[PDB]
Amino acid sequence: PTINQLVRKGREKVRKKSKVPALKGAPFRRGVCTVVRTVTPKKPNSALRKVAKVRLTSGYEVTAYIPGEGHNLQEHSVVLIRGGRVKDLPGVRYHIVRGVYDAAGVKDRKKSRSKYGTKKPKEA
Amino acid sequence: MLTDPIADMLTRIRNATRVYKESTDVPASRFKEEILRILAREGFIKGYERVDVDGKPYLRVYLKYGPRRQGPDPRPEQVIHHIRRISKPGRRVYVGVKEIPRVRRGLGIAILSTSKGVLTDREARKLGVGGELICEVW
RNA sequence: CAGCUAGUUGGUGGGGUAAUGGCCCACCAAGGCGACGACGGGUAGCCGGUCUGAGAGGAUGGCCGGCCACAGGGGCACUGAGACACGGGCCCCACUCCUACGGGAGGCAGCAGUUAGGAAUCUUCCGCAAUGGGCGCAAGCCUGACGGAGCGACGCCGCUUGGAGGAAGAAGCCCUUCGGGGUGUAAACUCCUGAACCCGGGACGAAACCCCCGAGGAGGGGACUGACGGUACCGGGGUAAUAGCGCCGGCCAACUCCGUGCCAGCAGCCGCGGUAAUACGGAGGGCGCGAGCGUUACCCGGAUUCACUGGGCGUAAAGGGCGUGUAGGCGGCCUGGGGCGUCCCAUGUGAAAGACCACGGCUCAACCGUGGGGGAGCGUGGGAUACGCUCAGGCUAGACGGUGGGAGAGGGUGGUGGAAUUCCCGGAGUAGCGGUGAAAUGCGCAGAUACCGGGAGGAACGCCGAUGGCGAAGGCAGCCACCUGGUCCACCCGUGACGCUGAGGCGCGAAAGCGUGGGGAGCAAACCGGAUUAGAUACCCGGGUAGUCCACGCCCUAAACGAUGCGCGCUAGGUCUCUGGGUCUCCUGGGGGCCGAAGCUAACGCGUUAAGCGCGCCGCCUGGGGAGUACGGCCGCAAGGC
RNA sequence: CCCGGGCCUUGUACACACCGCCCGUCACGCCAUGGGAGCGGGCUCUACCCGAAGUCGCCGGGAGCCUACGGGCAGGCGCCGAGGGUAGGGCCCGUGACUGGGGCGAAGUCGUAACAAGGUAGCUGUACCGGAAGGUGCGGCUGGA
RNA sequence: AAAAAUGUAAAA
RNA sequence: AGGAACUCUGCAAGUUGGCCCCGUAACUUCGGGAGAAGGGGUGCUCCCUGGGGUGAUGAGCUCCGGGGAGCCGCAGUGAACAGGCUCUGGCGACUGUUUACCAAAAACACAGCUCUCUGCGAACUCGUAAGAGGAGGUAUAGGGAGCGACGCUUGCCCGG
Ligand SMILES: [Mg+2]
Ligand SMILES: [Mg+2]
Ligand SMILES: [Mg+2]
Ligand SMILES: [Mg+2]
Ligand SMILES: [Mg+2]
Ligand SMILES: [Mg+2]
Ligand SMILES: [Mg+2]
Ligand SMILES: [Mg+2]
Ligand SMILES: [Mg+2]
Ligand SMILES: [Mg+2]
Ligand SMILES: [Mg+2]
Ligand SMILES: [Mg+2]
Ligand SMILES: [Mg+2]
Ligand SMILES: [Mg+2]
Ligand SMILES: [Mg+2]
Ligand SMILES: [Mg+2]
Ligand SMILES: [Mg+2]
Ligand SMILES: [Mg+2]
Ligand SMILES: [Mg+2]
Ligand SMILES: [Mg+2]
Ligand SMILES: [Mg+2]
Ligand SMILES: [Mg+2]
Ligand SMILES: [Mg+2]
Ligand SMILES: [Mg+2]
Ligand SMILES: [Mg+2]
Ligand SMILES: [Mg+2]
Ligand SMILES: [Mg+2]
Ligand SMILES: [Mg+2]
Ligand SMILES: [Mg+2]
Ligand SMILES: [Mg+2]
Ligand SMILES: [Mg+2]
Ligand SMILES: [Mg+2]
Ligand SMILES: [Mg+2]
Ligand SMILES: [Mg+2]
Ligand SMILES: [Mg+2]
Ligand SMILES: [Mg+2]
Ligand SMILES: [Mg+2]
Ligand SMILES: [Mg+2]
Ligand SMILES: [Mg+2]
Ligand SMILES: [Mg+2]
Ligand SMILES: [Mg+2]
Ligand SMILES: [Mg+2]
Ligand SMILES: [Mg+2]
Ligand SMILES: [Mg+2]
Ligand SMILES: [Mg+2]
Ligand SMILES: [Mg+2]
Ligand SMILES: [Mg+2]
Ligand SMILES: [Mg+2]
Ligand SMILES: [Mg+2]
Ligand SMILES: [Mg+2]
Ligand SMILES: [Mg+2]
Ligand SMILES: [Mg+2]
Ligand SMILES: [Mg+2]
Ligand SMILES: [Mg+2]
Ligand SMILES: [Mg+2]
Ligand SMILES: [Mg+2]
Ligand SMILES: [Mg+2]
Ligand SMILES: [Mg+2]
Ligand SMILES: [Mg+2]
Ligand SMILES: [Mg+2]
Ligand SMILES: [Mg+2]
Ligand SMILES: [Mg+2]
Ligand SMILES: [Mg+2]
Ligand SMILES: [Mg+2]
Ligand SMILES: [Mg+2]
Ligand SMILES: [Mg+2]
Ligand SMILES: [Mg+2]
Ligand SMILES: [Mg+2]
Ligand SMILES: [Mg+2]
Ligand SMILES: [Mg+2]
Ligand SMILES: [Mg+2]
Ligand SMILES: [Mg+2]
Ligand SMILES: [Mg+2]
Ligand SMILES: [Mg+2]
Ligand SMILES: [Mg+2]
Ligand SMILES: [Mg+2]
Ligand SMILES: [Mg+2]
Ligand SMILES: [Mg+2]
Ligand SMILES: [Mg+2]
Ligand SMILES: [Mg+2]
Ligand SMILES: [Mg+2]
Ligand SMILES: [Mg+2]
Ligand SMILES: [Mg+2]
Ligand SMILES: [Mg+2]
Ligand SMILES: [Mg+2]
Ligand SMILES: [Mg+2]
Ligand SMILES: [Mg+2]
Ligand SMILES: [Mg+2]
Ligand SMILES: [Mg+2]
Ligand SMILES: [Mg+2]
Ligand SMILES: [Mg+2]
Ligand SMILES: [Mg+2]
Ligand SMILES: [Mg+2]
Ligand SMILES: [Mg+2]
Ligand SMILES: [Mg+2]
Ligand SMILES: [Mg+2]
Ligand SMILES: [Mg+2]
Ligand SMILES: [Mg+2]
Ligand SMILES: [Mg+2]
Ligand SMILES: [Mg+2]
Ligand SMILES: [Mg+2]
Ligand SMILES: [Mg+2]
Ligand SMILES: [Mg+2]
Ligand SMILES: [Mg+2]
Ligand SMILES: [Mg+2]
Ligand SMILES: [Mg+2]
Ligand SMILES: [Mg+2]
Ligand SMILES: [Mg+2]
Ligand SMILES: [Mg+2]
Ligand SMILES: [Mg+2]
Ligand SMILES: [Mg+2]
Ligand SMILES: [Mg+2]
Ligand SMILES: [Mg+2]
Ligand SMILES: [Mg+2]
Ligand SMILES: [Mg+2]
Ligand SMILES: [Mg+2]
Ligand SMILES: [Mg+2]
Ligand SMILES: [Mg+2]
Ligand SMILES: [Mg+2]
Ligand SMILES: [Mg+2]
Ligand SMILES: [Mg+2]
Ligand SMILES: [Mg+2]
Ligand SMILES: [Mg+2]
Ligand SMILES: [Mg+2]
Ligand SMILES: [Mg+2]
Ligand SMILES: [Mg+2]
Ligand SMILES: [Mg+2]
Ligand SMILES: [Mg+2]
Ligand SMILES: [Mg+2]
Ligand SMILES: [Mg+2]
Ligand SMILES: [Mg+2]
Ligand SMILES: [Mg+2]
Ligand SMILES: [Mg+2]
Ligand SMILES: [Mg+2]
Ligand SMILES: [Mg+2]
Ligand SMILES: [Mg+2]
Ligand SMILES: [Mg+2]
Ligand SMILES: [Mg+2]
Ligand SMILES: [Mg+2]
Ligand SMILES: [Mg+2]
Ligand SMILES: [Mg+2]
Ligand SMILES: [Mg+2]
Ligand SMILES: [Mg+2]
Ligand SMILES: [Mg+2]
Ligand SMILES: [Mg+2]
Ligand SMILES: [Mg+2]
Ligand SMILES: [Mg+2]
Ligand SMILES: [Mg+2]
Ligand SMILES: [Mg+2]
Ligand SMILES: [Mg+2]
Ligand SMILES: [Mg+2]
Ligand SMILES: [Mg+2]
Ligand SMILES: [Mg+2]
Ligand SMILES: [Mg+2]
Ligand SMILES: [Mg+2]
Ligand SMILES: [Mg+2]
Ligand SMILES: [Mg+2]
Ligand SMILES: [Mg+2]
Ligand SMILES: [Mg+2]
Ligand SMILES: [Mg+2]
Ligand SMILES: [Mg+2]
Ligand SMILES: [Mg+2]
Ligand SMILES: [Mg+2]
Ligand SMILES: [Mg+2]
Ligand SMILES: [Mg+2]
Ligand SMILES: [Mg+2]
Ligand SMILES: [Mg+2]
Ligand SMILES: [Mg+2]
Ligand SMILES: [Mg+2]
Ligand SMILES: [Mg+2]
Ligand SMILES: [Mg+2]
Ligand SMILES: [Mg+2]
Ligand SMILES: [Mg+2]
Ligand SMILES: [Mg+2]
Ligand SMILES: [Mg+2]
Ligand SMILES: [Mg+2]
Ligand SMILES: [Mg+2]
Ligand SMILES: [Mg+2]
Ligand SMILES: [Mg+2]
Ligand SMILES: [Mg+2]
Ligand SMILES: [Mg+2]
Ligand SMILES: [Mg+2]
Ligand SMILES: [Mg+2]
Ligand SMILES: [Mg+2]
Ligand SMILES: [Mg+2]
Ligand SMILES: [Mg+2]
Ligand SMILES: [Mg+2]
Ligand SMILES: [Mg+2]
Ligand SMILES: [Mg+2]
Ligand SMILES: [Mg+2]
Ligand SMILES: [Mg+2]
Ligand SMILES: [Mg+2]
Ligand SMILES: [Mg+2]
Ligand SMILES: [Mg+2]
Ligand SMILES: [Mg+2]
Ligand SMILES: [Mg+2]
Ligand SMILES: [Mg+2]
Ligand SMILES: [Mg+2]
Ligand SMILES: [Mg+2]
Ligand SMILES: [Mg+2]
Ligand SMILES: [Mg+2]
Ligand SMILES: [Mg+2]
Ligand SMILES: [Mg+2]
Ligand SMILES: [Mg+2]
Ligand SMILES: [Mg+2]
Repeated sequence: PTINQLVRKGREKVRKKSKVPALKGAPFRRGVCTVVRTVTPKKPNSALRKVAKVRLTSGYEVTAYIPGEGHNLQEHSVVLIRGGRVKDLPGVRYHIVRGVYDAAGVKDRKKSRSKYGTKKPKEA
Repeated sequence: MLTDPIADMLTRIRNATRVYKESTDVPASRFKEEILRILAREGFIKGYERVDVDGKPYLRVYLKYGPRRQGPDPRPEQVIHHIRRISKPGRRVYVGVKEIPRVRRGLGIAILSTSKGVLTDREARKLGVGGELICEVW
């Protein structure tokens, strides 16, 4: 543009919205797992993904993905939301924390125990 | 009606030099003289003098160039590598004494209009004054 | 969010306060504010500072420091130098508790501590010993301010889990061309040190108020007190003494084996997995980092992806459809005063904490003390005048005007000419015409087609006519006249910077469409029929309405296309065309088209008719889809448009 | 001319490359969203009615107390006044039978409109019409020859 | 100036 | 005391009622919706005061009004005259007309739309006729038919 154009109009501020509606951007939100079902993946994949809708205590209701090999969440489990979408499942924009509350960790796991919530074992 | 005589003037030089002309004219003016005055003081023009274009006081700016070049496309060197205006009639650029720019680490010059005359990028600094940054040359 | 305002704006007089003031009252006058964004809505305490960043900028205001505001919600005034008063008071509201039912108590957004909520945030500690505060002649009293401890890898910093040696190289584990390779000096083991732990000693922080001579002062000499603490620190005695997390396809540093078989599962981006995966899981090994590693979240960065620095708009997102002009923005050559912008000096200022540099303190650091530096901006005084600005005088190069000529499908009105189509009348004449790729529907023995004469009506204008001209765009063609805009060249005659651009606004704006009235030849959505086709709401054929035309009014869109906004300046030229000037195998001004110097460009391609070099102004773009939709607002009869 | 092949040229939205690609209705599932008889909820504006405490103003009289008799205090009325109440508008949020279109999907159905004269050049404003893409009309643009 | 429709879904 | 529980139906009755001022939505053909709604005032006494008519420019007379102080009752248009309101659907646009004497409507009439006849000695109507109306009008006129303001719009079928 010109100088006057800037003097009047001005550069429009960027401003970007969040990829995750988790309230106060709180690290993790707590909720009670309502539905615990397995949905089929999207375009390039097919491997029945263990997902679970969780009616937050913050009044919300979203779907979260359970990592690891299996789990133990029923119709009334409590759990935390990690926050992190899955490009293979339409709508799932929240991971589900492991080892926290009713949500147990992963059995047998060795490497990367951190993410999959598994207190280090003992070989001896 | 034009706007900044200097703007189009510096352009006369630019377009001319690009095609390697002997010299070019431009409506006579006080400030333009100062421009060439310094544009010769540091050595970028062979010189200048008021001429006539049908009863119209102009200014013949005699251009300076470099030695002939060997190899593909014998392009004669450009004395005035680059000259562009800074303080536009749109944006009047006023700089302070300890703000005056250093055109290409000294290799260049900043023709500006001080509050006590017209000086180079260094000359203005020496005298210890600031002014409107007309343009730079290198 | 586009208009807002009755104490509203101002005035006179008065009330009230420490004091000015619609702060408040009575009376009077209509003013006050706003696209430089009033009014509304949303959000939020502000700064010093902090975070990031090459800087400019962006983000931010936790701790400490300064100002502000509140003390359950909400109002009030009393006391006082000061309050609308956290630990005061009165009243209403919600809530809690007592109650002899008449009444009464109470406020942690003070330290600590509950409970709720949440992802998540500490002991109901010690002392007035130090510092500061209140009262007091003093002694001394109180002090959850503070000094200090306690819990939490929450952060930054220092340290420990050891050091030297030690096999051509244990054991196990992994790999293997079965030779060997790897873990790996790693360990075992030898030797030295010695955190932890033990014993003894054991602070600074403290001096002063208090006593004495002098004069109850100045000066000088004497005396009391330590929460932390029996802590840190000093000396001696002293045991090898916790290691974890992420990654290993590319980005990105780290490769192999088994298992699995589009399962399980990974995923930040691209992607991997469907029998041999360095990408899922385990292992061996390696890479990084270390009392940490890693995830999620949020901020700056990369992002020159809102571009001042520092973008761009022919086809990639983007020139407004075109014109007129309001604000605003910009400003030709010379001379003069002013000195507003701006430039320089001096000065007040910019407090402390911080950041930076320097020295120093705590064993170092973190932390901290001390000193030095210049700081943007603003206040005052002085100075300069170059360009911007401003008043003033002069010029003619921009723009305008005069005189004189020219070209043109520029526009509007009235009139008018031939050709041809259809129709009707009359003449003559007979079996077919028409139509397609083919054919049919259709038209004709009631006399068609073809041809001849007369008439009626509507619409469009052949040849001239083009690589043409004209206008702002849309757009404009037979012919004559009227009225009328724009444009060009010559004479350099007049004016004397009068200019460029243009948010909003005003006007124009193809075609289709709507409204009242008029006209209707041909053509022609829709619609009817024939044929093709699986189907054929279509391509072709036959018939046919609105519309196409006139008037007046509205609609306002388009591939409105050069897909290229407007204006002034500079930058080879060759070629032909429209038009104008001139003693003219040629020169000069305006317009149209091709090819190309330099140059720009992602390429194509542009290139004096720029997409070149440069200034001024508006318009506009910031991934695709969603969607030119939805809502709101405005316009319209509607369709629909902005 | 049919099938197959070669060199040059033109076009292209095709690139294990015309068995390529590709459009729209309809059908099933999913996600978000617009309108919707309404309902519910917050904030806000105006008019009026009631009106605590309290300052201020008046009275303090047929009534109380105080008094250096001039006055004071109590008390009463009034103004304003928190909030409460009634009626009516503005904005925002949630919700709602049904409905509109949109996005999404290894597979369906119906055609083939688009890219090659895509086998009627295509695109386009507007109009009309049809299961659907789309056809046709009036004009316009080449991004057609 | 050339009557004639259509090929779903797994690797460079 | 309650407040539509009555009943086919708030039928009837009751509520509201006049003026003054405040204030007033959806929607809309911008005219309206409007008296929308909802709400305040209304008497008497004293005092100040603005304007018009007549008339001399004022005295009296007379019309409409402004401000302040106060008095009495349960009640101030103190009696009589004197809308109850709102939301939503159907039909008909609307004012109008009708079954004198059980129906006032959604019926008819209407403006405006369309079709059709009629060229004047008009068509049509009454009359046997003369004649008259039409009309001392002339296709922007007249007769007949249907539809019924306005907006959007009106599809295919001549075989009978
Ligand atoms: Mg399970
Ligand atoms: Mg449990
Ligand atoms: Mg040369
Ligand atoms: Mg010279
Ligand atoms: Mg007042
Ligand atoms: Mg006063
Ligand atoms: Mg006063
Ligand atoms: Mg006070
Ligand atoms: Mg006043
Ligand atoms: Mg007044
Ligand atoms: Mg603003
Ligand atoms: Mg708020
Ligand atoms: Mg706030
Ligand atoms: Mg940067
Ligand atoms: Mg920094
Ligand atoms: Mg805090
Ligand atoms: Mg509280
Ligand atoms: Mg309170
Ligand atoms: Mg309060
Ligand atoms: Mg006090
Ligand atoms: Mg307290
Ligand atoms: Mg207090
Ligand atoms: Mg008891
Ligand atoms: Mg008792
Ligand atoms: Mg109390
Ligand atoms: Mg109390
Ligand atoms: Mg109380
Ligand atoms: Mg308490
Ligand atoms: Mg507390
Ligand atoms: Mg504390
Ligand atoms: Mg606590
Ligand atoms: Mg507790
Ligand atoms: Mg809890
Ligand atoms: Mg005592
Ligand atoms: Mg060693
Ligand atoms: Mg000692
Ligand atoms: Mg001492
Ligand atoms: Mg002493
Ligand atoms: Mg003392
Ligand atoms: Mg003494
Ligand atoms: Mg003494
Ligand atoms: Mg003393
Ligand atoms: Mg000890
Ligand atoms: Mg020791
Ligand atoms: Mg020791
Ligand atoms: Mg030893
Ligand atoms: Mg050892
Ligand atoms: Mg060891
Ligand atoms: Mg040892
Ligand atoms: Mg890593
Ligand atoms: Mg790996
Ligand atoms: Mg791995
Ligand atoms: Mg690598
Ligand atoms: Mg498996
Ligand atoms: Mg992994
Ligand atoms: Mg992908
Ligand atoms: Mg394998
Ligand atoms: Mg494989
Ligand atoms: Mg692996
Ligand atoms: Mg990987
Ligand atoms: Mg991986
Ligand atoms: Mg490992
Ligand atoms: Mg960022
Ligand atoms: Mg940036
Ligand atoms: Mg961007
Ligand atoms: Mg960009
Ligand atoms: Mg971005
Ligand atoms: Mg860009
Ligand atoms: Mg474009
Ligand atoms: Mg244009
Ligand atoms: Mg102006
Ligand atoms: Mg001057
Ligand atoms: Mg002077
Ligand atoms: Mg001077
Ligand atoms: Mg300055
Ligand atoms: Mg200074
Ligand atoms: Mg300063
Ligand atoms: Mg200083
Ligand atoms: Mg500063
Ligand atoms: Mg200082
Ligand atoms: Mg400072
Ligand atoms: Mg230094
Ligand atoms: Mg040092
Ligand atoms: Mg030091
Ligand atoms: Mg140091
Ligand atoms: Mg040191
Ligand atoms: Mg040191
Ligand atoms: Mg310091
Ligand atoms: Mg300092
Ligand atoms: Mg120094
Ligand atoms: Mg300054
Ligand atoms: Mg003339
Ligand atoms: Mg003409
Ligand atoms: Mg004509
Ligand atoms: Mg025959
Ligand atoms: Mg026939
Ligand atoms: Mg026959
Ligand atoms: Mg044209
Ligand atoms: Mg004319
Ligand atoms: Mg003319
Ligand atoms: Mg001439
Ligand atoms: Mg002359
Ligand atoms: Mg002249
Ligand atoms: Mg002249
Ligand atoms: Mg003159
Ligand atoms: Mg203009
Ligand atoms: Mg206007
Ligand atoms: Mg107009
Ligand atoms: Mg038309
Ligand atoms: Mg019409
Ligand atoms: Mg129509
Ligand atoms: Mg016809
Ligand atoms: Mg028919
Ligand atoms: Mg047909
Ligand atoms: Mg036809
Ligand atoms: Mg129609
Ligand atoms: Mg015509
Ligand atoms: Mg138009
Ligand atoms: Mg456009
Ligand atoms: Mg112009
Ligand atoms: Mg010529
Ligand atoms: Mg000339
Ligand atoms: Mg030319
Ligand atoms: Mg070219
Ligand atoms: Mg070149
Ligand atoms: Mg290039
Ligand atoms: Mg090229
Ligand atoms: Mg050229
Ligand atoms: Mg030229
Ligand atoms: Mg040329
Ligand atoms: Mg988008
Ligand atoms: Mg549109
Ligand atoms: Mg709308
Ligand atoms: Mg538009
Ligand atoms: Mg050959
Ligand atoms: Mg050959
Ligand atoms: Mg070849
Ligand atoms: Mg592709
Ligand atoms: Mg195909
Ligand atoms: Mg393919
Ligand atoms: Mg909704
Ligand atoms: Mg509601
Ligand atoms: Mg509010
Ligand atoms: Mg008493
Ligand atoms: Mg009161
Ligand atoms: Mg009151
Ligand atoms: Mg009140
Ligand atoms: Mg109130
Ligand atoms: Mg209300
Ligand atoms: Mg309301
Ligand atoms: Mg709603
Ligand atoms: Mg729906
Ligand atoms: Mg329906
Ligand atoms: Mg679509
Ligand atoms: Mg599908
Ligand atoms: Mg199927
Ligand atoms: Mg499909
Ligand atoms: Mg087509
Ligand atoms: Mg084509
Ligand atoms: Mg094409
Ligand atoms: Mg079309
Ligand atoms: Mg055109
Ligand atoms: Mg060709
Ligand atoms: Mg042909
Ligand atoms: Mg099919
Ligand atoms: Mg395929
Ligand atoms: Mg009763
Ligand atoms: Mg009822
Ligand atoms: Mg009934
Ligand atoms: Mg009665
Ligand atoms: Mg009344
Ligand atoms: Mg009455
Ligand atoms: Mg009323
Ligand atoms: Mg009503
Ligand atoms: Mg009323
Ligand atoms: Mg009333
Ligand atoms: Mg009279
Ligand atoms: Mg009289
Ligand atoms: Mg009364
Ligand atoms: Mg209905
Ligand atoms: Mg009716
Ligand atoms: Mg009626
Ligand atoms: Mg009607
Ligand atoms: Mg009707
Ligand atoms: Mg009658
Ligand atoms: Mg009658
Ligand atoms: Mg009657
Ligand atoms: Mg009757
Ligand atoms: Mg009756
Ligand atoms: Mg009636
Ligand atoms: Mg009737
Ligand atoms: Mg009727
Ligand atoms: Mg009608
Ligand atoms: Mg008869
Ligand atoms: Mg007659
Ligand atoms: Mg007659
Ligand atoms: Mg007559
Ligand atoms: Mg008629
Ligand atoms: Mg009817
Ligand atoms: Mg009807
Ligand atoms: Mg119709
Ligand atoms: Mg019909
Ligand atoms: Mg039909
Ligand atoms: Mg018939
Ligand atoms: Mg027939």
